[PDB]
Amino acid sequence: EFLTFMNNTFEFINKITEETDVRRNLRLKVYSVLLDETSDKKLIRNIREEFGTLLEGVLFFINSVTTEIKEILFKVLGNVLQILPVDEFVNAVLPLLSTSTNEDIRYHLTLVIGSKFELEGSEAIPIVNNVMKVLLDRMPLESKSVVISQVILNTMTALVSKYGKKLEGSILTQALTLATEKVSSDMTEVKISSLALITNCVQVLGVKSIAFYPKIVPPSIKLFDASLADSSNPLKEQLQVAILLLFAGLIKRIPSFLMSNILDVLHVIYFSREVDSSIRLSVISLIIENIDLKEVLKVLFRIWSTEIATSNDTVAVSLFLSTLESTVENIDKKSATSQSPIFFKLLLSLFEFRSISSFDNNTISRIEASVHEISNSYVLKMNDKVFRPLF
Amino acid sequence: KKQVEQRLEFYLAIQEAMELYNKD
Amino acid sequence: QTSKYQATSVVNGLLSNLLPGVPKIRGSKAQLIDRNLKKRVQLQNRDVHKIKKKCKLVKKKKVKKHKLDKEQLEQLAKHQVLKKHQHEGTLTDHERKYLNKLIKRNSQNLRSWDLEEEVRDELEDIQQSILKDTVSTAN
Amino acid sequence: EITVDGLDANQVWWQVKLVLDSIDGDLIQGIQELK
RNA sequence: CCAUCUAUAAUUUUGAAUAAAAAUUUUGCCGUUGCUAUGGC
Repeated sequence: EFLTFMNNTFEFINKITEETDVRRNLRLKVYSVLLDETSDKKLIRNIREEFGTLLEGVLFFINSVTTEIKEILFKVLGNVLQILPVDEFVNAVLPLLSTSTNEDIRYHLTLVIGSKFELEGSEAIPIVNNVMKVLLDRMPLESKSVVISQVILNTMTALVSKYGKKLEGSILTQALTLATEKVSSDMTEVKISSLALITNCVQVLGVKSIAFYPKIVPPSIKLFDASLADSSNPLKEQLQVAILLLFAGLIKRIPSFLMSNILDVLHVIYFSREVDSSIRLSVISLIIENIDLKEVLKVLFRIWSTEIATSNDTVAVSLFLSTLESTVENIDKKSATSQSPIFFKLLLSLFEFRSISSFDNNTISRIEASVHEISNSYVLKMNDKVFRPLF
Repeated sequence: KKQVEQRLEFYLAIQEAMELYNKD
Repeated sequence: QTSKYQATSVVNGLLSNLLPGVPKIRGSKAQLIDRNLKKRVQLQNRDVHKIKKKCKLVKKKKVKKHKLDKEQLEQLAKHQVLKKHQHEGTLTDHERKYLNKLIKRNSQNLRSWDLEEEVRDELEDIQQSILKDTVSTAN
Repeated sequence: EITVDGLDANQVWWQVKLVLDSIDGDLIQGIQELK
């Protein structure tokens, strides 16, 4: 009865708003007013104000819907979203976020704003700068709501990824400061959004983010240790990937500054159980072609003796072997000779792995085979003088 | 003719976010 | 679950930007060791650069298509504004030049069909001869 | 600015190296003019 | 390829039990018909 009528009711606003001639199209009429210089400005603000209520009204029905009637509303909303340009969309929508009192509606308004920028270009740079100042100011207000908090951070992440470099620098630094503070948030969602924003922000800023470096890496390493402890976390896999992807982005952008703390980075990769091996093995490579190999080989000895040797983890050992073989096949003539005593010291420990190893004979034999080929690769590529004492 | 017959035969993302929130 | 979906979407985006070829988020121990070592070389041999190219080209087409749609749409609205202003005599200085250009454009086009001045000279001369015999006028 | 808070000697040097190397180019050019 | 070593499967001890753990060693597709056998492409 009412539902059948109500189902019919939304066919109208779909039919009328559907963009099936200058005169007929509601969309086209809007631009003519905007393009028309003689049109009163007080007339324009009516269009902006009127649209905001219309967009809020349709969202309310969507929020409070019935599958077929639910489907029609999106057809209506899609027509509504395209009535007016991005220039007027942001002006007529950004004020409504604070005005809106419903958490569901605020959750909806954030999504639509991002969708408009999904297909925009450099023309919206001044628009995007305005949006950030609003979104940044709403973050302390919306800290209570996780879903709203997560979405706002996600929207910032997508758009800092897209032409983020062209955005005014003050916003970027403020976003980075905002993200680092939210990393400590207890809720897993805020962290992964916080880590995600740091990756892009560090990517754009590059060396200019070095000031925040003490606030990025040391917390992340501590976060990873907590990540292992809470294995019941439903987002453990997503959280761990975020930590790894955080390192991967900054391994590309700030290699030199990370060499000192490179050891803990490897500790993250080796012992990140939930993440896929392909994810880990990929970021192993990036270390090789971005960070000085000589530092790596020094660290490979320490990590092996400290953790990997007693780890008794198949994945960790295999990942360690993949690192060592990759380094030796890339390390240069001069660097290999200089670092030779440490490599041989590591080699002796590797030979002695059978004594302490808890794995079966087949594994240890296969592991030993990988050790021998790299040693043959490493002993080759040096001169007589360096090798004679070591022999 | 039946033989000929056989020969004849032979030759939105935000929408998803909206719905998934309502389910919760 | 929007927590979950939003969580995945963000990390999935990061993965494509940084590790395009890596898959997205959705037995004997010796064999495991061998597999990982094999995965190293093939991943090293993966052709990531063309993957990055493909996603760019896909995105560029969508942005280009929308840009054309905006470019087309505003011209129709722009031309509409010219109609209403012209009928009401609200023409601005800019609008009085665009139409004036159209006068030149159309008038320039009609000149080609108007033919040359040199040809009309003998055409006119031939034209009179044929009239005067058929129209007569001696009587 | 060269950040020193919460950063080791090696990291500080990298900040020093990038700044000085960039400043080397114009400083040398300035010296050539003054000569 | 042969051996060897693993893997899979079975009996057994603690064990309500799970659990670990020593120990040992009929079709490519589609049906019908039984609880097995044959009809179409």
